[PDB]
Order: sequence, then structure tokens, then C-alpha cells
Amino acid sequence: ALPAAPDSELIDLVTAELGADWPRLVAPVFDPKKAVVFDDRWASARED
Amino acid sequence: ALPAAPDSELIDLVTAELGADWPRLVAPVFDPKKAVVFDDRWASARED
Amino acid sequence: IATTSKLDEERLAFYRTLYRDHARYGAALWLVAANMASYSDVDALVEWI
Repeated sequence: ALPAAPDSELIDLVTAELGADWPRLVAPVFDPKKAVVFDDRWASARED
Repeated sequence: ALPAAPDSELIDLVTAELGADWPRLVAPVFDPKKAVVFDDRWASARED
Repeated sequence: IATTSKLDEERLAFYRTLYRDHARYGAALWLVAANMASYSDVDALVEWI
């Protein structure tokens, strides 16, 4: 209960000042391992 | 350490998205019992 | 009904002298310390007024 009090406080001021959906609406999703390249035109050209 | 971890991430994205001084710059100070009235003009008029 | 960042001795004296120097008719200077960068304080201020 000692750090849960200031943590709860921070939760309530981010709720009142910004909103209850701020963590979701702001959470990061970037990951460099999930990038995709699409530079295969020659095979597509042959299939076309 | 079970809620301190998500709370730590909360502090981290508050620092990254807003700043490390957001709780200070946003914290409330209003208290209805600390107001002051200054409507004593007659006594000031006599002293003047 | 004016607000200020903080209420201490110096601002108290300044505002007291301001009223006693400029007041007229039935003037009344309400005064409360509030944060203008906090929606909670804005809500409290409007519900107090």
C-alpha cells in the first residue's frame, strides 16, 4: 500500500487531466523485428 | 513487484510522452478553505 | 474573484494593498490559490464560484 498510493494518485490525475484511455491510446507498438519488405517485382512480373 | 512493474511502465511512458515534470506541473493546489476575502473598505476609508 | 499560483505572505500583502488602494463602492476581491494547468483545479474553481 505504500507505493500503490502515489501510483493510484498518478492514475487519477492522468484520468482527470488526460483520460482513462490514455495508456491504451498512447502505448507503443513498434518492433523492428516485425517489419516487412515487398521488393519482389521480377517474380510478380513473370506471374503477370 | 507485481503492480510496481506496470506502474513503472506508466511512469516511463509519462516521462517519454509528456515529461518527468508532468506530475509537478499538473498537481492540484485548489482548496476551498484557503480562500481569502478583502471586502473591508470602510475601515480602510477611516484609516485613510 | 481572482486566482493565483500560490497564497503566501508576500502575495497576501500585495493583494491587500491593491484592494485598499483601488477599492470603491461595494468592491470585493475574492481570492483563492489554484493551478491553471490542472483540469481538476479548474473544475473545483468553477464549482466553487
